[PDB]
Amino acid sequence: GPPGPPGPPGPPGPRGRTGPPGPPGPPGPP
Amino acid sequence: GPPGPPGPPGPPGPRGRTGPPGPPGPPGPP
Amino acid sequence: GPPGPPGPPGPPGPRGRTGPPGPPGPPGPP
Amino acid sequence: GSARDISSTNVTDLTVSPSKIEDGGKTTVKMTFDDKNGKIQNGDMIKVAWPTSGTVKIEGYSKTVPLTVKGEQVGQAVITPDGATITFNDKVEKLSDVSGFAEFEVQGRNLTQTNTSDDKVATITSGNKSTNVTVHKSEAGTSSVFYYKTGDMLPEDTTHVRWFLNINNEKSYVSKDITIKDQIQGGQQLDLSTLNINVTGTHSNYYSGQSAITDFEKAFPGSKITVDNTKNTIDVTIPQGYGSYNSFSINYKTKITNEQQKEFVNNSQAWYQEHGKEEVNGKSFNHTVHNINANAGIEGTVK
Amino acid sequence: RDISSTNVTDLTVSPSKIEDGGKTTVKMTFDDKNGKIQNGDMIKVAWPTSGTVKIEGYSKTVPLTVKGEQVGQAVITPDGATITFNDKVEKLSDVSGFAEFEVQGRNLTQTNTSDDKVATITSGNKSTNVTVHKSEAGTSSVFYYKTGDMLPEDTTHVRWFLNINNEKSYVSKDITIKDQIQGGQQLDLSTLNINVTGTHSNYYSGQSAITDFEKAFPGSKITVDNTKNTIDVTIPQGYGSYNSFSINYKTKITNEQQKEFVNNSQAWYQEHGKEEVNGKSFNHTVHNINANAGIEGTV
Repeated sequence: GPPGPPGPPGPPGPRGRTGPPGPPGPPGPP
Repeated sequence: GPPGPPGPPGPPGPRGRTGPPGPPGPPGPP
Repeated sequence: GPPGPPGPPGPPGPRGRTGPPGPPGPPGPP
Repeated sequence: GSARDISSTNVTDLTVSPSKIEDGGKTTVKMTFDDKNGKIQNGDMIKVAWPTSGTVKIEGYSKTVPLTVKGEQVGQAVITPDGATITFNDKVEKLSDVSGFAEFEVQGRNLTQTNTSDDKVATITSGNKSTNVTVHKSEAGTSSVFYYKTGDMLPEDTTHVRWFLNINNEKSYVSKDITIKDQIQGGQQLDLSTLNINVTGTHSNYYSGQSAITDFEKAFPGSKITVDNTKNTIDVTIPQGYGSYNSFSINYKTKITNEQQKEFVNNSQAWYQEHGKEEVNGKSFNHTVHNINANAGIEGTVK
Repeated sequence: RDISSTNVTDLTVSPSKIEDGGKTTVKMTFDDKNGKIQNGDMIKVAWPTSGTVKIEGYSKTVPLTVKGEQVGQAVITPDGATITFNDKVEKLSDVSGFAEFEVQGRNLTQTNTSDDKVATITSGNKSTNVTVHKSEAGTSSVFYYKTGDMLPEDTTHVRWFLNINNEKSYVSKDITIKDQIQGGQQLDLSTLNINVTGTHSNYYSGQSAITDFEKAFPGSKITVDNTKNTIDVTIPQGYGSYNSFSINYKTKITNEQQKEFVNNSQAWYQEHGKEEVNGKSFNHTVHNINANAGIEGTV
């Protein structure tokens, strides 16, 4: 019994981590 | 004989783009 | 007969969801 | 039945829509041709080539769009992950001022086995004209995802949509039983003969074909895979005594019943607890897979 | 080796009473009279980092240089200031130096009306008082206003915000704004981001941020000229109504010695019910940060 051939290519990976919180907001209106 | 299993899941995606700059501050007095 | 080797690792995942908004800004000019 | 490679004499323009794509990204390739430099005959072939091996691989999605004018098939666009070839029939040897195109989607792949953010170029060729395409491979993220769902479409099979139920990817100790319900949406049909389980870790084994379900249920005492054929529902429950230190990859292909449908959806729910991390109770993990766009128009004047 | 307690002569704060968001110059002075300063010696200036009063140190690195020899280094961090001395200082006998830098005074008191809370800055064994003032929110319903700032963590770029239709009301005319960035600074296109809130909720940032905003909002156009430093934003009245557009970008400083940074704008809007505005000047100014450090020694 001759050895078998390589399998099919894998699936796309998981979604990345949620991004870091944004920079502090702008100073308000006059 | 039988072919191999499908490939291992790819490396997880990058990292979320940094959050939006925060809400604007309270308005000023006299 | 014998089992075949597994397939190649697939493409990478998508980029993470955009980060949360930051802290509010300072009060406006007097 | 003799043939000619007339790509070097008849190709007008070679357009690639997104010149910069990510790794595994899709790319719209457009090839335009005219007989302003040589009459198109029976046997004539336009050949579109691209890098097929090495660090940059270009894989065109297998589709067949026939070049038709007034109900007459004058040509046919044949797309293969290793190259595109356009063959014209004898039904074109009665048309003059012939000008047409072959538009198709192609997957771009980055295979640079090196660390850090990487950019690598791929040059698609068709006759005299050649175009450069950039494929980006972003830096690998930190491996810390327990359960997620992923759908794939192979350039060697555009009739089926691959679906993956990746369970416990980081070989972590699972504190609770892993229950996942799956509802496959319309436009596609579940194929049981394709269902395969790829366990990796302490209890690693590949289960596929006919006995695929029963081989997994027997080898893992307590595990259960439940399939509804008409409703397209797959409910899988894996005990925690076997879920720990093992990565369960459930893969099945769904036969496309509507090529005109632009995208395919599959909804899934999850019930698990990774020891140390917080438990998950019925969180929705839904994934969408895009179909392939391909066209081949042709203009000609008779008599 | 921490020598803050046995070397600091005097700790000084410039403006004693400030507003919530104001700047304050803090001077520290040290001597060699109470012991020799060696390699690995550290001078620390600490301030309240969390609570009702937060002090944010503007990030700067000023070297202690004496006659072509850098004997020390002063680093300012939004959490504290550390002054480290090199092995080159072990040649001088009589040493007397200073390090004055600007910090941000913040009043994070979330209570009703006017609030004054004191922030005590410490250095070795010396203490000082800083009063920060919160001034109560108003009823100022400004349609379009322009305001920029400089972060205590990033003192190399200047933030500028283009806040359009802040109260998300009905608009009768296509909103058009012109932006003229002045000298001493250069536009960074990467930091240019758009934030839409109201009926439409979106945030476009980095690279294709301009293209993604123009694609998702048909009619809207942002004209950016990099070399001339001019931004022109035009939004149709159909999309401009009930939506607050926040356009923020950082401007890279090409003049650290400049006193202040200016930025001008001209608005074109008709808020339904109220008066029509045509090319009114909406200008804003951002103050720069001055940080100094000097050491005095003798062979």
